Amino acid sequence: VRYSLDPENPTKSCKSRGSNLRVHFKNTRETAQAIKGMHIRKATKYLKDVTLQKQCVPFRRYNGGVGRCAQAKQWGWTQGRWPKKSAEFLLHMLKNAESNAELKGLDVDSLVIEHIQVNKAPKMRRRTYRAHGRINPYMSSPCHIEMILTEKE
Amino acid sequence: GLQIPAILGILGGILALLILILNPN
Amino acid sequence: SMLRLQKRLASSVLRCGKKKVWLDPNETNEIANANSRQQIRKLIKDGLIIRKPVTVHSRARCR
Amino acid sequence: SHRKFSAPRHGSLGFLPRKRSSRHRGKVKSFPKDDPSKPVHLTAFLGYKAGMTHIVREVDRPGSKVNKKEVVEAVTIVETPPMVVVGIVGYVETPRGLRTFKTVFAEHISDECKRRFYKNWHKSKKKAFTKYCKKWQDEDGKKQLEKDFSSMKKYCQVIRVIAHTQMRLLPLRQKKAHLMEIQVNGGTVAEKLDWARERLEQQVPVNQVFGQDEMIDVIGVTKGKGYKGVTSRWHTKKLPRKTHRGLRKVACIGAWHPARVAFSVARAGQKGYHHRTEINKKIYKIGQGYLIKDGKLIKNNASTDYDLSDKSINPLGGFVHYGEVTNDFVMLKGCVVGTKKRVLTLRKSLLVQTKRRALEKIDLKFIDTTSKFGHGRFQTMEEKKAFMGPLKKDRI
RNA sequence: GUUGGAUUGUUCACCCACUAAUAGGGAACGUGAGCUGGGUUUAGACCGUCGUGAGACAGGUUAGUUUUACCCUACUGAUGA
RNA sequence: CCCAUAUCCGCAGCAGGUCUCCAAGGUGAACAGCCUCUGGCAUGUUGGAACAAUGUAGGUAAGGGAAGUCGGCAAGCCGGA
RNA sequence: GCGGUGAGCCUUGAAGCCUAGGGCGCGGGCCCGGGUGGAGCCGCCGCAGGUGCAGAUCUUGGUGGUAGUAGCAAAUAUUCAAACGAGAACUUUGAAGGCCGAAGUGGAGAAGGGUUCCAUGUGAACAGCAGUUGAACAUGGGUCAGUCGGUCCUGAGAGAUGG
RNA sequence: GUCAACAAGUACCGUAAGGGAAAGUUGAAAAGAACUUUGAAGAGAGAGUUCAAGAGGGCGUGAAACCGUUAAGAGGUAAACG
Ligand SMILES: O=C(c1ccc(-n2nnc3cccnc32)cc1)N(c1ncccc1Cl)[C@@H]1CCCNC1
Ligand SMILES: [Mg+2]
Ligand SMILES: [Mg+2]
Ligand SMILES: [Mg+2]
Ligand SMILES: [Mg+2]
Ligand SMILES: [Mg+2]
Ligand SMILES: [Mg+2]
Ligand SMILES: [Mg+2]
Ligand SMILES: [Mg+2]
Ligand SMILES: [Mg+2]
Ligand SMILES: [Mg+2]
Ligand SMILES: [Mg+2]
Ligand SMILES: [Mg+2]
Ligand SMILES: [Mg+2]
Ligand SMILES: [Mg+2]
Ligand SMILES: [Mg+2]
Ligand SMILES: [Mg+2]
Ligand SMILES: [Mg+2]
Ligand SMILES: [Mg+2]
Ligand SMILES: [Mg+2]
Ligand SMILES: [Mg+2]
Ligand SMILES: [Mg+2]
Ligand SMILES: [Mg+2]
Ligand SMILES: [Mg+2]
Ligand SMILES: [Mg+2]
Ligand SMILES: [Mg+2]
Ligand SMILES: [Mg+2]
Ligand SMILES: [Mg+2]
Ligand SMILES: [Mg+2]
Ligand SMILES: [Mg+2]
Ligand SMILES: [Mg+2]
Ligand SMILES: [Mg+2]
Ligand SMILES: [Mg+2]
Repeated sequence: VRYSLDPENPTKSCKSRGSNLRVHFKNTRETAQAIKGMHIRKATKYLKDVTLQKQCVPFRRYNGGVGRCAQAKQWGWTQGRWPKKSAEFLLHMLKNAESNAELKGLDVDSLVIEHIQVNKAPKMRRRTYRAHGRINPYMSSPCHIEMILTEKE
Repeated sequence: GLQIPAILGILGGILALLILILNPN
Repeated sequence: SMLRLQKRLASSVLRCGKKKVWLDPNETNEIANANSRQQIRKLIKDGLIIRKPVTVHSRARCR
Repeated sequence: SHRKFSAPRHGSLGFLPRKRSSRHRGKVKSFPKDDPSKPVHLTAFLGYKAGMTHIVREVDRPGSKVNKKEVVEAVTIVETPPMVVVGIVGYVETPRGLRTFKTVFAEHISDECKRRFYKNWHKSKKKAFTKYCKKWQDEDGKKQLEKDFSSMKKYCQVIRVIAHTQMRLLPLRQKKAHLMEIQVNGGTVAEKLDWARERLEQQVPVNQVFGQDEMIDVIGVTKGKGYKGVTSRWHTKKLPRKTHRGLRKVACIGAWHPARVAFSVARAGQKGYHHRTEINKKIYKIGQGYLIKDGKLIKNNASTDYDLSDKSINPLGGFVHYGEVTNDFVMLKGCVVGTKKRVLTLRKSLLVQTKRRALEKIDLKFIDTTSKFGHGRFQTMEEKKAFMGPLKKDRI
């Protein structure tokens, strides 16, 4: 459509979006920071080990109250988690982007995740019931996601 | 969400009442 | 698929509770296309739906 | 305003911080003062806590209530296999302390000591000290070694040998040995250096360090208790039964001013697994290991000249959570820090022992060997069988 | 280092007993998101005195809801840089 | 058709509130408490892994036996016949 | 905003908005370049005001930090296999293990609700995890009386007419 | 500006008397995206319409607070400022 960071040559690259995905924003953001720059095969293998809890996701900015993991010293950091829903929606989008590379004739064994970002999407509203007859918001924080897979070897 | 004016009035009374019981002049 | 209707009708045509209705687990889709009470009675005569007996509460020790 | 009733302060500020120990072996922080008029001798040794039993002996305290009577003392068995000396390190006196000058290792370091240098023995290629050992069989590297001894002879004031235990004589899961620097007192530096070169690659038994009935210091890491609140960690008074939001607490943690919590107030946190050095533990027996002598092994290292039974120091069923002690052991009076299987550092004392209790010649009379895995009744196996009689499961 | 007690809400006081000694104070009359709520202590009630009265009493008596930390710091531990 | 730990009122699938009919076997004085049969349900708006502090609810405790506290508060003792 | 005036400006790009671009003014502010935009706008001379905002526990709307934190702990309890399905801790069927224990967590009503009843279908929202499930959403269907009630009667009481 | 430019005395609230909102704009024209492809779908990638989708069915313009990303610079006396 209209992305941030159009690729350096729009012939050796493909792309995919996803809008109003109901993941958390903060958990999807730290997952995408892990995936940025990885080769496409390494990223898929990594993102399925988050769902099996063999390799963690280092939470760096959004980390208040996040516990400390033994797998996180691999990333040079202390605290980490294993976001399952954030990893699964980043596998649907990545499989989508891989098939966008086969529609336009690229070798998908050389793709590298160049650009990735998540944005905050419009919030969804529910309600919660509190002590002395009060209603509070119980909002949700969905996300937009976009990525560019430029191939290089 | 709807905010009820009365819930505040009731709470205020409790706070005022609590101050009187807890405070000796 | 889901046999919630069939369990209810098989207790009504048979006058037990739902805890005494045995649906055959192996014949689980011949029961599933039985949406009426004539078709439930036919499966009872066939033997796919049996009523279970009561569990024993003997009075032997208090006798 | 003042406290109306004064009470002594809970806990000691001289053991702060109450953190987990950064080490696990137990560090000598102060060896005995070296005077060269003495002979040349080692100052420390490294044994493992096996378990406790109790003894009977007759007391010679002239003028006491227990004089010429039988008391029961609680002892601690520390199992001490011979340490293997594999290195020498020399220190020089500096205006900033005592830096290490030069380190020389032996030619053949065993795999249980080479296992110490790795975090994962199973994935390594076992390459430690392999380019180093070739200069003991060289000429251009050989001449480097005696220049590194003679410079260490003419500069160093402190010599320390690098020794290790041998874990394959122990019943434990661990195979990785424990290294230690044990310093050498007595004699001149040249005199204590060529002593240590003779000892290099060889074994040092524990009775060549410690004697019968001398008082030694025991260094180690205490038994870890985890995260404990202030009633267990600092032994504060519990608050009464009718306290809202809990009672196992310290009620006031400071006044208004200074507007800060001081370091002296009891707080919750880690209890146990602290490094501690306790002194004046008297040796009661240096026990001999199981040796195979005339084809069958002599196993009577808990016998006395009053008991004459053919029993080992092992209770029936073995030491609980430890195993059995087939090696040389030390019998200390009282309790020592750490769990069972804890490595204890035991060094000679820093003081001059002049008290009458410190110079008491002891003479053991009975060593208990009842099973510690319950209320044991029988000192040996041959006693229990001779009392109980033939059971059902024997006569099959 | 300077305690255990009887009476009292007590601070104080006084007494019993022990002890080497049973010194004096401070810290928002240290310390209530530490407690307790005994003294004071709103609304109930009784007595005395006062007031024509409603009521009052720096007089006695009895009953009377004690809220929140998940933030920053300090502190205690724990990774880490 | 619901008639209520989800169809009603309480801002809600809210431990509150809201009038009745029928009523098995054992124990026992008993429509008491406990266990079961008919009938009903899936633990009350989430699971998993651990077994630290502090809690909340429940227990036990040598030797003393109210010395605790404003106060025997709380618990314990007592118990049927 | 109005009366006048600039043979004013403008789809060959007005307003508005943005700007590490150029400058001017002591300042209020203004002019120009560039980008975006897509139809109107401005200068002088007078005229007229609902005429300039950081504050008011200001009003309305939006949004943060807190924070992926508090939390999702009242009433003992689940487990194995299969089926359907893209997908099963939660659906259904079976098997076990249990609880309500007849003053029931059972079976029917009165008030009150108003279609929630019952089928089939969906799988977005909602059911504070999840759902192949639902009291949700869609599409259809369903309440039959001389004897069961209302209806009739009077009760406490309410209430016209004559006055 | 009337509370109401719109399915407004409407939805909703209260036993009742009464109280009482929010909400305008695709484009000239629906030409409202055929078809292919990944996915269970939502959603994407191409392709196409149009002067324009940087106009894609709460769609003119699209500010700030706030957020993501890239780029550059820096970082132990909280930032900020003369
Ligand atoms: O629940 C409360 C309660 C406690 C505090 C607040 N407060 N206080 N300050 C406040 C400021 C803002 C909001 N709420 C506030 C409100 C209520 N109780 C209560 N406690 C003490 C006095 C009065 C009451 Cl009513 C009940 C009484 C019944 C037994 N359980 C406790
Ligand atoms: Mg926490
Ligand atoms: Mg004093
Ligand atoms: Mg309390
Ligand atoms: Mg034992
Ligand atoms: Mg305070
Ligand atoms: Mg308080
Ligand atoms: Mg009182
Ligand atoms: Mg009063
Ligand atoms: Mg009188
Ligand atoms: Mg009078
Ligand atoms: Mg419920
Ligand atoms: Mg439970
Ligand atoms: Mg459950
Ligand atoms: Mg006791
Ligand atoms: Mg007393
Ligand atoms: Mg007292
Ligand atoms: Mg009581
Ligand atoms: Mg005007
Ligand atoms: Mg303003
Ligand atoms: Mg949490
Ligand atoms: Mg029960
Ligand atoms: Mg029913
Ligand atoms: Mg019922
Ligand atoms: Mg949900
Ligand atoms: Mg239904
Ligand atoms: Mg345009
Ligand atoms: Mg446009
Ligand atoms: Mg327009
Ligand atoms: Mg608009
Ligand atoms: Mg227009
Ligand atoms: Mg727009
Ligand atoms: Mg940078």
